[PDB]
Amino acid sequence: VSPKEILNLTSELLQKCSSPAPGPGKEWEEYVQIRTLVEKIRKKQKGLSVTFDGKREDYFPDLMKWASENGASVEGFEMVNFKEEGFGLRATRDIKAEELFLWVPRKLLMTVESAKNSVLGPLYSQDRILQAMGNIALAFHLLCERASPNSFWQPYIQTLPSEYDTPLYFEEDEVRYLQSTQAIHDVFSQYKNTARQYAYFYKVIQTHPHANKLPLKDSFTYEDYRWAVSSVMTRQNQIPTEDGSRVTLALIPLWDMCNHTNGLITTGYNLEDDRCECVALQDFRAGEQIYIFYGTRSNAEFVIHSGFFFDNNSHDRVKIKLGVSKSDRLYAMKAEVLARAGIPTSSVFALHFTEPPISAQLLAFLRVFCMTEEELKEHLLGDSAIDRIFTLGNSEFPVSWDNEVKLWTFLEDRASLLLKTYKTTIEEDKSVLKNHDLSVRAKMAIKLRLGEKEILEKAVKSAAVNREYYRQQMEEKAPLPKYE
Amino acid sequence: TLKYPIEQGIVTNWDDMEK
Ligand SMILES: Nc1ncnc2c1ncn2[C@@H]1O[C@H](CSCC[C@H](N)C(=O)O)[C@@H](O)[C@H]1O
Repeated sequence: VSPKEILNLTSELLQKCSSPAPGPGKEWEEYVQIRTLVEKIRKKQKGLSVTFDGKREDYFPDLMKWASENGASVEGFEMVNFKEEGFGLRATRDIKAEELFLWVPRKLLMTVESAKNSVLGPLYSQDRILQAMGNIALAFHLLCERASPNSFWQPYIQTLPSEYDTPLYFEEDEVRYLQSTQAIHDVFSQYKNTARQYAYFYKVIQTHPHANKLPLKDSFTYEDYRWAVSSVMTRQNQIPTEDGSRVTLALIPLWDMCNHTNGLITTGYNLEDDRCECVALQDFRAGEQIYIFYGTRSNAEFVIHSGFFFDNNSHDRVKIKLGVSKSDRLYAMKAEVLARAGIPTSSVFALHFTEPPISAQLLAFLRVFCMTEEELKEHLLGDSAIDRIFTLGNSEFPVSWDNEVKLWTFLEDRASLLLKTYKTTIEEDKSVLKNHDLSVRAKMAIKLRLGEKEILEKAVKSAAVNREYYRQQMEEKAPLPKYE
Repeated sequence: TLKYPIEQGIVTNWDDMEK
């Protein structure tokens, strides 16, 4: 394979992935077209440019020694390859809830700042994508240090995974399970973004003199870039800068071996000692795996950005796009009430797997969406108008019983309609999971599409229950609650 | 609570043509 052939293929890939969106009905065909080009390039390349002789666990002692010399906690835990989560930390002593058991000084981190000060610095100061997008900058920082045998961060890089379960690694038929879902468009975008960025930077590295001393000048494969962005998206963190006035992105060694469980965030940055600090989420007996709570992300976010599906995710949600129509004769009034309430005229809201499934902001939007002209005027005019807007997000103070019956009827109908846009039913998804033997990645996709429908179905039932509750208040002429 | 809580794997925008 000549370098001119790869240059021809990456030029074609850049042009294909820089074209505008071909329309939502053409995105699957575009996706498969892009996959075909990427796979042709990948097949003509030698995988990861830099591979290490040892096994992943052969390098954990160097990680501990390296972290210890720079002031990190290295006692009380060990690395174990767990079946469910991959490698993680296991307690070697009893750890009490709220005990500070893990700390990582800033010097160990890989940050956008350390990327600026590295061999990548010259190209960083030149390229507008690197300057605007710290996550991509971290990805190239990781690659350049990976290919630098004397890098300060070699003990960390050598213990990183070599593969991930982000959708970038899925087979075409594994992604195909996501057809008709909300999530597959983000899968499409991630794939197109990653391919465009690889082709763009492949050419930029060839043309810019600032990249002449980078190891990537000698070898930069698609596998390199997919590994690097997947490393960053599944592990990156937001921390304050050294002076505390700005935020930056960072990879945090040792601590980022912790796997996820439900709970609360117990990891914070200590600016005074300039180190990341993690206190125990719960009691961990010796021999138990040490977990942290990553954050309140949905399973669609965990799958796409974190590479895993979390069963019993108590923060799971789906999107629902809503807006006041310009054909509404009350558009002007509704738009004004929403603007005074700090809510856009049209937006992408969330439905949660909870009761209620809607936030204060979505409740406020739905109330205004269904207001009569007389109700709208009471939220626009006179000495009580601002008090009325103040309570719009509060379930305990409806605008009127009729307003509630209308909004919950609408939400019931909209969520029912959304359910009817999926290729499969909830019962069919459960049968697939019960009667087929599937890979992990395939299970992630099917459970994702099942999860979207289960959230919608629960919203339908919740809206139906709320409709009957408020229709009873209406028929019984109950006094309307007054905030006082 | 924590002055600088750290979300593991916080979602960022990778769309270079929008940002
Ligand atoms: N609860 C969970 N279930 C399955 N995989 C999990 C998980 N929590 C974390 N992970 C995995 O761990 C990654 C986050 S970094 C955590 C350490 C990682 N397991 C490693 O071996 O380096 C995620 O991409 C996912 O692959």
